[PDB]
Amino acid sequence: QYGSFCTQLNRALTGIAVEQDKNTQEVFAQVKQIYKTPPIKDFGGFNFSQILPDPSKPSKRSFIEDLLFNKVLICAQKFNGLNVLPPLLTDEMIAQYTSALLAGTITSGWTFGAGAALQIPFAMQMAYRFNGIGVTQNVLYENQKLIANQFNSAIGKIQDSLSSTASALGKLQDV
Amino acid sequence: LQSLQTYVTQQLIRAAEIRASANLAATKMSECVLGQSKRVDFCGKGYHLM
Amino acid sequence: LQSLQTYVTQQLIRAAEIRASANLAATKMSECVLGQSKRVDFCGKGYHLMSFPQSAPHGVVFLHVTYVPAQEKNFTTAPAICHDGKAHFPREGVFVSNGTHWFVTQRNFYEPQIITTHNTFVSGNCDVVIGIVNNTVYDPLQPELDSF
Amino acid sequence: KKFLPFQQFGRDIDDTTDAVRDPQTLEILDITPCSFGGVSVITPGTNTSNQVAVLYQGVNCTEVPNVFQTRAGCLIGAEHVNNSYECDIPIGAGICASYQTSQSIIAYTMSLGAENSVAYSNNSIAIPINFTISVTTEILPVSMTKTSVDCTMYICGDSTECSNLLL
Ligand SMILES: *[C@@H]1O[C@H](CO)[C@@H](O)[C@H](O)[C@H]1NC(C)=O
Ligand SMILES: *[C@@H]1O[C@H](CO)[C@@H](O)[C@H](O)[C@H]1NC(C)=O
Ligand SMILES: *[C@@H]1O[C@H](CO)[C@@H](O)[C@H](O)[C@H]1NC(C)=O
Ligand SMILES: *[C@@H]1O[C@H](CO)[C@@H](O)[C@H](O)[C@H]1NC(C)=O
Ligand SMILES: *[C@@H]1O[C@H](CO)[C@@H](O)[C@H](O)[C@H]1NC(C)=O
Ligand SMILES: *[C@@H]1O[C@H](CO)[C@@H](O)[C@H](O)[C@H]1NC(C)=O
Repeated sequence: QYGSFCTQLNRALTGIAVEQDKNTQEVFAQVKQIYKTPPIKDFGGFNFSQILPDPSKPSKRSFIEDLLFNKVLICAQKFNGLNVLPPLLTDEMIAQYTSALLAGTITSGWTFGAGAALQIPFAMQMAYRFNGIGVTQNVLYENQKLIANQFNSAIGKIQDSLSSTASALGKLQDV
Repeated sequence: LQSLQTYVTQQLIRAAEIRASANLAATKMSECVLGQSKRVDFCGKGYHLM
Repeated sequence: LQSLQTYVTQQLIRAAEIRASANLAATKMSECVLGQSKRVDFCGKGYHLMSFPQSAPHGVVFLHVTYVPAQEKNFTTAPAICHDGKAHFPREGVFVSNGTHWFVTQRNFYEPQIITTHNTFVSGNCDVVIGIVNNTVYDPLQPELDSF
Repeated sequence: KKFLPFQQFGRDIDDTTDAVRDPQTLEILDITPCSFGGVSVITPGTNTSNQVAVLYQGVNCTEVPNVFQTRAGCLIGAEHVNNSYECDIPIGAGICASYQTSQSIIAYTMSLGAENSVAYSNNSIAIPINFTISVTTEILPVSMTKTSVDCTMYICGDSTECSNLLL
C-alpha cells in the first residue's frame, strides 16, 4: 500500500554503482595501448626498481603498491538483504594500466598522450623538462651523476616514510 | 522505511564527494603524468618535473 | 508529504551535479575558445589549436580542432657535440643523424639543418658530459671574409 | 567454537544470532541464512535478437535450479570463449558478454586494449615527419528543466477540510 518506494531506492543505488565503475574507468583508462618496459634498465643511472613491477611475486604489483596494500564481517551485515556487488575492474587489471603509464612515461616522455609512443633516451628527456622551468639544458648534463644520487636517495626515504606509521594513508582509511 | 531512506540519502551526498575527487584525480593524471604543468602548487610544491 | 519531500531532495542533489557541469563548461568556453590551452587533454585529445562552440537542447557542444603527428622515423642521436673541446648544445631542438652526417631539427617535425654557430651555444669543455660525439661545427662568418 | 557451560547462543558485532546450543544434546550449531541474490538478464537489442542470458549473483551454480562460474556469480545461457575483446555488456570482476559467433551470447575475460612495446635505447629518437588535423566533439549539459510545484493543490484536492488540516 505504500506505493513505489523501493523502486526509487534501487534506482538510486544502481546509479551509484554504475557511477563508481565509470569513475575508475575515467581515472585509470587514460591510455589505449598497453606498453611495457624493455628487458634492460639503462635509464641513464636512475634506480626505478621500487616502482616498476617485480616478476618474483604472485601478482604483478610493484613494491610500493605492495606496501600500500599491506598498510590498510562480510556475512555479518549480509543477513538482511545487504549484498555488496564486486567491482568491475579487478585489482590486477588496475595494476596493469599503472604499469603501462609508468612504462610509457619513462621511455617516451609525454608524447604518448597525444599520438603514439616516440622513443627518447631518458637522459635527454629530463633535459627538456628542465628547459620548461627556466634552467638551460647544460645544468642537467654537467651534473647528471649528482642528480641521480639525490633522486635515487629521495625514493629511499619515502619507502621508510610509509613503513613507519599508519597515519600516512589517512584519506583512504577514512573512506 | 525512515531508516532505510536515511541511509540512501547519506550515500547520495557522500557519493558526490568522491565524484569531486575522481574528476580531480583524473585531471592530475592528465597534466602531471602525461605532461609537464605550469599550474603553481598543483603538481607538487615547487617547480614540477614529472 | 513524504512523497513530495523525497522529490524535492533529489532535485537539490541533481541540480548540484549540473552546477558542476555548467562550471566546467563555462571554463572550457574560456580557455578552449577565447585562447589556446596548454592544459594537456583538457581541450580535445592532442595538441590543441582552437575550438568552435555550438548550441543544443539543454547543453552545449564543442568541436575541438587538434594537431597530431603521423609517421615516425627512427634516427641516431647524441645529447651534445664537441668541436674544439667546447661542448655545443642545441638552442632549441634535438641532434639527429642519418648515418653519414648530423643534423639539428625541431621536436615535432623532421626538418634537418646544418650545425652552425648561429643556432648553438657553447658551455664548458667536452670531457664531462656523457654520450657526446665528435663532429665538426660549421662557422658562417668565415666565407664572406674569405670572399674579400 | 566452544561456549561456556551456561552461555547458550552467540551474537555478532551487529547483534544477530549466529550460533546455538542444542537442548537435548549439548552440541553447538552454526546458523547461516539460506541464500538469496539478484536475478539479472543480459540481452542485446530486442530488434537484434530474443536470446537472453540469466545471471544469478553470489549464488553457487549447484543451488541455482550451459553454465559458467564467474566471481560475479552463476551465469546460465552464455558460452565461455578463451579469446578476449573490448567490453560490450559488462558483468562483473572482469567478464564481458556480447552477441557474435548464427550468433550466441559469449562471455569472456575483458581485454585491456591492444598490446604494444617500444624500443627504448641509449641513442634512439623517433622524430615524426607528417601530421594530420582532427576534429573531436564532446557534450556538456548546462541546465535542466525549470519547474515549480505548489503544495496545497498537490496534497489537497482543493477542499476546505484538507486545506485546514494541512495548516
Ligand atoms: C625502429 O627500430 C625498432 C627496432 O629495430 C623497430 O622495431 C621499429 O619498427 C623501428 N621503427 C621504424 C618505424 O623505423
Ligand atoms: C535426553 O534424553 C536422552 C535419551 O535418554 C539422553 O541420551 C540425553 O542425554 C538426555 N539429555 C538431557 C538434556 O538430559
Ligand atoms: C534493427 O536492426 C537493423 C540492423 O542493425 C537495422 O537496420 C534497423 O534499422 C533496426 N531497426 C530498429 C530496431 O529500429
Ligand atoms: C558449490 O557447492 C559445491 C558442493 O557444496 C562445493 O563443492 C563448491 O566448492 C561450491 N562452490 C562455490 C563457488 O562455493
Ligand atoms: C580456456 O579457458 C579455460 C578456463 O580458464 C581453460 O580451462 C582452458 O584450458 C582454456 N582453453 C584454451 C584453448 O586456452
Ligand atoms: C646501450 O644500451 C645497451 C643495453 O640496451 C648497453 O648494453 C650498452 O652498453 C649501451 N651503450 C652505451 C652507449 O652506453
